[PDB]
Amino acid sequence: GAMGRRLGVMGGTFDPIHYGHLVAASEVADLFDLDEVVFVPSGQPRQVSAAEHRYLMTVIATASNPRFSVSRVDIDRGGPTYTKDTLADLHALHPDSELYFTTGADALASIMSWQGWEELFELARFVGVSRPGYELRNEHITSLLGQLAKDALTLVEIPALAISSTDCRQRAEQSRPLWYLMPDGVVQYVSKRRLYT
Amino acid sequence: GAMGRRLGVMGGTFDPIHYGHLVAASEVADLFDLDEVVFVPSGQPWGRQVSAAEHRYLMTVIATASNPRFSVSRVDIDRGGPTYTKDTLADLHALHPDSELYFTTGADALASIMSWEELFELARFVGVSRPGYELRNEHITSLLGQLAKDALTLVEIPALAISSTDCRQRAEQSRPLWYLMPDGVVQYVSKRRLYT
Ligand SMILES: NC(=O)c1ccc[n+]([C@@H]2O[C@H](COP(=O)([O-])OP(=O)(O)OC[C@H]3O[C@@H](n4cnc5c(N)ncnc54)[C@H](OP(=O)(O)O)[C@@H]3O)[C@@H](O)[C@H]2O)c1
Ligand SMILES: NC(=O)c1ccc[n+]([C@@H]2O[C@H](COP(=O)([O-])OP(=O)(O)OC[C@H]3O[C@@H](n4cnc5c(N)ncnc54)[C@H](OP(=O)(O)O)[C@@H]3O)[C@@H](O)[C@H]2O)c1
Ligand SMILES: [Cl-]
Ligand SMILES: [Cl-]
Repeated sequence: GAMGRRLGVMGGTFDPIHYGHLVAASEVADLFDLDEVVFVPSGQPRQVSAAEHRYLMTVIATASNPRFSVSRVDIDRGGPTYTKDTLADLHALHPDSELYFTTGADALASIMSWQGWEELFELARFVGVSRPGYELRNEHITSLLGQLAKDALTLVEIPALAISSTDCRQRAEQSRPLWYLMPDGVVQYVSKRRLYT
Repeated sequence: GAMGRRLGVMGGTFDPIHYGHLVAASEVADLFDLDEVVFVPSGQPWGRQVSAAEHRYLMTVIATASNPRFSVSRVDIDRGGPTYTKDTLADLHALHPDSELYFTTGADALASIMSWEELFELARFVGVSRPGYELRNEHITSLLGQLAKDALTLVEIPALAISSTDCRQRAEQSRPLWYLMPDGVVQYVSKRRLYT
């Protein structure tokens, strides 16, 4: 892009993926002049749907966008997902790109608290996304994340993240419509495979 | 439908239409077992600046085309003059004489319309709101009064966090509209340079 080779890495369980995630990816790509956003469904952790389901929904959701792709690195590694391993794996595939690891602000707080912050900032820049008013509801998480990272971490508020996977699962459970919360292909996957019933 | 012959009427300016509106229509259709939802772009408002009616019509046609349960009506944009919901309802009642009409719009707008006794004989009213929406006091008391009497329904729609105002701002700021609305609407806004 305008600032050199840059790759977004959208880490999440994606159970299910929804337009909130897709809007967040689009926003972060625009904000940081990213060339591509790679969606990386996380390993098995509630019990999340089987990995292949979450992979396929993400493939279906992102297929039409030339600037989105999906990586199996976390689901195929085996065992729990450590963001250091995700980033190590993607650096090896894209050694000439700066990595921008993107996930929910709550998850970013967990990653940074025990994963090994200093080694993480060697591998990537970090982007935490949330619904608006995150800083107001989480004063101290926000300021602590800011102190640790400085220029390497950025928090971004996305109105469309009012759409949550938790709400989508409940809608599916209750047979309420998922139309226009996610692509029809994902609505149908959820329906066809009976995911949250 | 299961609760009777029922038609949703989604009233709004739709400048632009976005997934929040489509989600809201889908939700209200489910809650009330509506057979179909008719989107009715409003007439030009009577210093508020709103895209030409044909643009708002075409965007709403593009956005709803693929859904068999959605359609778009020109009654308000073709009537001439300012839009009075009583006229919208008279026109639609004439076109769909056996349907009970469920007029659905933003909670703010539903409160504005109620400055109503004869309107409530013509349709059932549904206000849709985004989480955390802050109403002016005059609208709060209006809505409280009718809720107190079970005379209308309010429904929270998380996807209404997506707003037409924020869409126009994104377009003005050259920020992406992808996944906030269908691609055909993103492209319409772009091709016609709507919010420059
Ligand atoms: N020690 C570690 O390194 C460690 C620990 C925990 C998590 N993680 C990583 O952090 C990422 C997030 O995990 P998770 O989804 O399981 O967290 P989570 O606890 O299910 O999500 C926390 C919040 O973040 C949102 N969210 C998650 N991923 C998102 C994304 N990419 N874009 C926007 N919003 C997102 C969630 O909304 P939705 O439910 O709507 O998605 C929720 O509001 C994954 O890559 C995971 O591997 C790493
Ligand atoms: N005297 C009257 O009879 C009278 C007076 C005023 C309004 N109205 C009618 O009220 C309706 C709304 O008018 P307007 O669009 O000009 O109001 P508005 O002031 O542009 O909308 C107020 C709020 O309602 C939301 N909204 C509007 N229509 C919506 C819909 N169908 N579904 C979900 N959210 C919706 C808007 O969000 P977005 O910006 O994201 O859409 C906004 O947050 C129209 O049918 C209009 O004809 C009638
Ligand atoms: Cl006119
Ligand atoms: Cl009829």
